[PDB]
Formats: sequence, structure tokens, C-alpha cells
Amino acid sequence: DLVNKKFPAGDYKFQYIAISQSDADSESCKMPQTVEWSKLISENKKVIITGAPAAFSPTCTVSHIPGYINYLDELVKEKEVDQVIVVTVDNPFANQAWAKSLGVKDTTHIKFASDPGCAFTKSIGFELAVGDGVYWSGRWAMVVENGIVTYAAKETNPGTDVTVSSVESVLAHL
Amino acid sequence: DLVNKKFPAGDYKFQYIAISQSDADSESCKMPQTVEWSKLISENKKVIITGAPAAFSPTCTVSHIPGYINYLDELVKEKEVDQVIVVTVDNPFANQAWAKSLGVKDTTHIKFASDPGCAFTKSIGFELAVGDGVYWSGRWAMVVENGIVTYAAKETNPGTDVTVSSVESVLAHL
Repeated sequence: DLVNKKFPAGDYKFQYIAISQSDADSESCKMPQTVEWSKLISENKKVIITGAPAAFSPTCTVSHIPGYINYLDELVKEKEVDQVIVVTVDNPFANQAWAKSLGVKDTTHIKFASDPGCAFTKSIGFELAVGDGVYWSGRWAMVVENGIVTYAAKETNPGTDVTVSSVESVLAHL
Repeated sequence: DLVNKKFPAGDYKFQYIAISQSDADSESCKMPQTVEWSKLISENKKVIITGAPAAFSPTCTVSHIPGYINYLDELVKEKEVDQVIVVTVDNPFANQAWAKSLGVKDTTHIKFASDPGCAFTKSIGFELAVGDGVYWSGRWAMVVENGIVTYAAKETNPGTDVTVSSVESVLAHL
């Protein structure tokens, strides 16, 4: 378990695609950006990551994620949170589109990260096995302060559950 | 190469989620279904399969897929064609959703199939390498008649090009 040890950034990366009003005002059709995990973390005092099995799946779309979009405001401003990252292993175009259908207008404090082939997610033991060796993210949530993991929980039944991974539970540790 | 041999179904299976008119009169809110490639082909006299790299990505979404939906009707009523399968490595929920966004109303003759971990597309050699072990599908088309590949082609620059994989080419070879 990763609680209160260093954040194991390694050299892992992710890709999200920007979403903005101000840009919307200024036309750009977005291609994926690449962030180093190590870079994000050592550039922001306070980060929330949560993992989701599959973009557009009922559990993640109705029951898990919308929560974080709602509390985004309380998170950034009251709890001093810096970045909230949503993680799936789904392509960053499908993650951007998913982020949109959910109501996200601005990616400055919220980002929908790909973890290509679950590399990162596996390396912390928070993946979900789906068969013939294919790996999705689990449903989980993680809090990093100062470069230290202060919170990290995995759902036992991600398919259906959203509990230890829920923005509420997260807030409780904030 | 794959043309003129028997369809290399082996024992691979894909997943999809249904869309329907009769079940709007019935409001069933579906999960994925499994289909053995082999059975699909055995059950069917004429199958168009096309593979695309990334769900909701610009070439896939704009230049490529619409064609196959555009001409869904002539393929079926003037070209004897039983099924048209769109293949990605994306999740069935992200696929069904992409489908609906392209304006699909029923899965009777079109199906957005997931080939998880690129397993099937790797086995035929139509994969696209994207790094760190990760593979997306390439941009490809293929026709299979009475259990045999009459047509199989792959784009060289799938990121940009909609040619040999176009529904125009498929149509020309039917």
C-alpha cells in the first residue's frame, strides 16, 4: 500500500485534451497533450486522482464521476486543491468527449487522463483485470499532498460500487 | 496475407452494446454482448468489417465512419450485405455512445465491436502501434464472403488517410 510513502511517479505519462470557453471563443480543434506524472505532482502542492473503469459506462457516468464535476468548485477553492485528474485507459479523444457530455467546460483544474494500456494504474496495483490479459483502470481515488500519497483506496467491486472512490469520502480526507 | 484464404476467426470474440427502435417501445438500458467472430461469419453470407484507430478522433469520426453509415442502406438493399462491423480497441460503452453520436438507431446490420487489447486485429496484421506496448487498430477494410476474404486492405497513414479503408472502395469491390 502507497499511503504516506512518496508518490511513485516513476517516468509514467498520460494524455488529456484541453477544453475551454476562452479558446472556444478562440477556435482550436484539440489534439492530445502529454503530461509526465512526476511533473504534474512536483508542480502542484495538492492533487486528486481518481480512476474509472470505462468512459461512458453506466456506473462511472451516472454514479461515480459527475460527483467530482459538481464538487470541483469546493475542491479547488475551499480545500485548496490544485488538480483533479480523472483516469481511464480509454483514448484521450473519447475521454475529452466523455468529459464534455458530463458538462466540463474548462480543463484548468480538471483533466481526463489516458493511462495507455494501464501502465501507471498497474504499477500501483489499482488496475482491473478484464481478461485475455487486457487491463482497465480500477475504480479508485488518491490524494497527493506535497508529493506524498495521503489517501488511496480501491473498490472491491468497481463494476457496480462507488464508495471509497467517491468524491464525498475523498472530501472527508481533506 | 489474408485475401482468398478462409477467415482466420480462430477463437477470438468481440463485444458490443445494442441500439434499437422496437426497444424504445421497450426501454431496455443495455450492457455489452459477446460474439465469437467465427459464429458471426458462419451465420452470415456477406460481412463488411472495417477497423478504426480511435473512437471520437477526428479522422475516424469525421472522414471515415459516417461513410459506412451513410451507405448502410445500399450495402444492405443493393449489395446483399448482412453485417457491417466497426472495429475498435475501445470500450463497448464508449463505442455505443460514439455510435449514437454518429446517428445510429438500430444495431440490426451495423455493430460497433470492441477488439480488446487489439487481439483480433494484431492476429491479422492490421494493428497500429502507438507506444509502450500499446496498440490501436489501424485503419482498414475487409470484405468476407461465404467464409472467405475477397477484400482486405489497410491504410499506410491511418492517422490522416481514408482510402483503401473507405466505404467507397468497399463498394467498388462488391
